[PDB]
Amino acid sequence: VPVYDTCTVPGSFALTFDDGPYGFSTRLDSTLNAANAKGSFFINGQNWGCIYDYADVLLERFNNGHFIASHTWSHVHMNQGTYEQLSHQLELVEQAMIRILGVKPLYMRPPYGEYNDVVLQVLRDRGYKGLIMWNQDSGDTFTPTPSSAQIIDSYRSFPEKTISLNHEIKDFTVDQVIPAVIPILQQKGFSLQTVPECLGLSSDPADWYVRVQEPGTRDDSWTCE
Ligand SMILES: [Zn+2]
Repeated sequence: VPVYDTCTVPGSFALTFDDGPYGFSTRLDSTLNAANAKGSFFINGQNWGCIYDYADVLLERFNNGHFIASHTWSHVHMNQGTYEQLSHQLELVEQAMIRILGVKPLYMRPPYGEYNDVVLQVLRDRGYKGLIMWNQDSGDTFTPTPSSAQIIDSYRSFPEKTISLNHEIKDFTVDQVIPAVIPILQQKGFSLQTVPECLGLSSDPADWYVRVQEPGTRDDSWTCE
């Protein structure tokens, strides 16, 4: 399983978001969609909300050509887990995407950027095609936290082919940073692409997932409890 941290397509730029969806996601996606920009989303199952409660956002996101990938179920320190626990951690997210969207993800990003040989082996055994890291950090979860103005200014110097880490769970990222930096990056000639496209893999969204079955309808199984 390859590890990726930088784009390869010239002029490309990957805005990525961890820990979502969240109560600001419809706003974020509206902002991206209005600019024809595509985001990359590494979602949790049960961390800042139960993924099943975000089904409507996930569906809009999925059908609008944004990249959705796994961030584990419980946002675990993956280096402290056994093969079996990590497989369960991935499986539970797969199951939620199968029920809501009809598909399994083919990519993932480890929480805290922590991974080891056992993680890569589980990814390989479970059919994943890549582990996606990053090469620039917005800082939006640093503590103390940079101001929006400071984060926006850092984005003015991120070079082409950046894979940028952001977090959907920070209100100022959705409401201040991303509305300001989309024009900065697009106006200077960068193409705001998903991670798979920016890596020269496919730009067709269907290639980022495994079709499993038709999406389900909400029933009593759509729960993190
Ligand atoms: Zn995270």
